[PDB]
Amino acid sequence: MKIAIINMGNNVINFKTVPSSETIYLFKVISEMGLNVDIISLKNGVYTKSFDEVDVNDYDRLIVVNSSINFFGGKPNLAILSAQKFMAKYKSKIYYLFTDIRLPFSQSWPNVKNRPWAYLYTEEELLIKSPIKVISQGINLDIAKAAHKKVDNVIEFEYFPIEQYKIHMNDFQLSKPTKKTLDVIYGGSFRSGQRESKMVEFLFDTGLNIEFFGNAREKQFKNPKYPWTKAPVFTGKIPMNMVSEKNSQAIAALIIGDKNYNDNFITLRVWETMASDAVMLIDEEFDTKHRIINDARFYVNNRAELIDRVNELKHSDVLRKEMLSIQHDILNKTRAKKAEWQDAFKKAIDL
DNA sequence: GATACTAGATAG
DNA sequence: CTATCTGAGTATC
Ligand SMILES: O=c1ccn([C@@H]2O[C@H](COP(=O)(O)OP(=O)(O)O)[C@@H](O)[C@H]2O)c(=O)[nH]1
Repeated sequence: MKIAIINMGNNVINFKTVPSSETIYLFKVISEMGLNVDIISLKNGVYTKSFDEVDVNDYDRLIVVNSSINFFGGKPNLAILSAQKFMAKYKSKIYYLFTDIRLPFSQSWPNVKNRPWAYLYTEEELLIKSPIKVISQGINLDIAKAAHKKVDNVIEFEYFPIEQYKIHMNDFQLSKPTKKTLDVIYGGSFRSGQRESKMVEFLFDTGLNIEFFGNAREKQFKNPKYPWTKAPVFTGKIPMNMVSEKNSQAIAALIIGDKNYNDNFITLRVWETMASDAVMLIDEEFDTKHRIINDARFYVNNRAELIDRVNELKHSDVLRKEMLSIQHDILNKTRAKKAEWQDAFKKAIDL
């Protein structure tokens, strides 16, 4: 049994980019299950073998981390072109890891064929004919199917909480008490404005000391429907392996999601925040039944409630420490079901 | 004539 | 909002 995992549209090297990081963590967690897996990317490297140096059909299973098909600058995107070229030659079922609602599987040929540099490729090279099974991080398979309505070779849909890989890694450990220099923190990208309303509501004009780290930029928030005057402090992106330690600099860390994530997706930040030294404050809309933690104190309905909850936490170390103890305990209860999670993943990829 | 990383705008 | 069209600014093993 030999498994290959690739990221469909991003180079994989280290933890400097989120797409590369996710691919490496998945490679790592699968390896820790006792499976023989290789990451195939553009070049040979510490964690990867090159697309041009292996035979895709030497693998019994081909796992593909989702990505968009974006030819930046209208120019060829080697990551996506090489990945689909690799996928097109595979003669078995492909397992598409659907971890981001914005990234459903799609064919690149229909996009490439109308490009001026189309002559560089052919339908035979890029058209993926293998059947695809979508492993949805979201429990709602109707949303997953709707996202893939345009493609016809996707024949299977199954839910699996992929993002738990963070807490099941062999070397996982909760964050220790950390010096507090921030009231609230949130790390991520602009996500093409798919979450602008929520970001503005909970992170802007709060009067609190807030930091927004990641690839998001102040200039990106310009939708006239979600006005603001004061912004949080935007800082640069950091390696994914350091996210919980970064979150730990704040009294609290925010949990929000895209509309289609509400009561559907559990995201990496839920675990990264839960494991940090920052109290997890969740947007009520994201988890209306409080399935994450059965304690209303961890939930906020709007900006005013977030402000009040944060001040309560700063005013009472006893309360803050109690809540951290609780979220840490809840996380451990899920970590206790590691074997169950590993087995379910194996079955998801027909093993 | 560097190279790597990262969808935004417009139409229907 | 979904389908379709257009195609660059910032950061650097
Ligand atoms: O500087 C940063 C900011 C974010 N992240 C990662 O990016 C994820 C968030 O991704 P995204 O912006 O797509 O938001 P989501 O939809 O996951 O909430 C976080 O959970 C981290 O794992 C990271 O590695 N570095």
